Amino acid sequence: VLSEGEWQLVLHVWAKVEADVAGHGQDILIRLFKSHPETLEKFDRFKHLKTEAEMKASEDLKKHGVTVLTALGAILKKKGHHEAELKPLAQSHATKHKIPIKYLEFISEAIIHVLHSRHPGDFGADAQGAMNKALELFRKDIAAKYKELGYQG
Ligand code: HEM
Repeated sequence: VLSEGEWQLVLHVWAKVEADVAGHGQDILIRLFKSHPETLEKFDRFKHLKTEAEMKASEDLKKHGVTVLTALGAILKKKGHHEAELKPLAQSHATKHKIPIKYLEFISEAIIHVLHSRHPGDFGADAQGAMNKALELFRKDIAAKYKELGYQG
């Protein structure tokens, strides 16, 4: 479980992410798609995007960054008591979208990367470790739901 101090470091930098959810969402989805191209295949709606320039110019992809970051934000603010927020997400990413857990690791590493570039002063190693611990909790609670549904993997 994160400490209260750890949750504080997480929510403090998240409050900065919220000053521009759109730009963050963009960078994060683009970094995911460049680093792990197999991830982009899972979206019929973004599959036609071939370059970074194309991805940067797509209003829809930017609309979907907002969506994803808003969902994650609602979960972060619960500081671990995220049962009702996490249940729908896992059911859908397992049974409808077909997203292995590993990809959830990839997107985590992208989020950490982008938070670092954009918020150095608020994202030292101590905030880094705290954010990692939160995104592990996330992915740990999701995996247990996947396992329930028979999709562990
Ligand atoms: C922080 C982690 C992530 C969050 C919070 C997140 C959030 C969401 C939300 C809120 C939706 C729309 C509601 C729904 O369909 O359940 C969604 C849709 C989707 N997600 Fe994720 N997601 C995450 C990770 C991923 C990853 C890593 C992949 C693929 C590698 C992925 C693939 C999908 C697909 C294919 C859809 C449907 C998109 C569309 O066609 O409109 N998601 N996600």
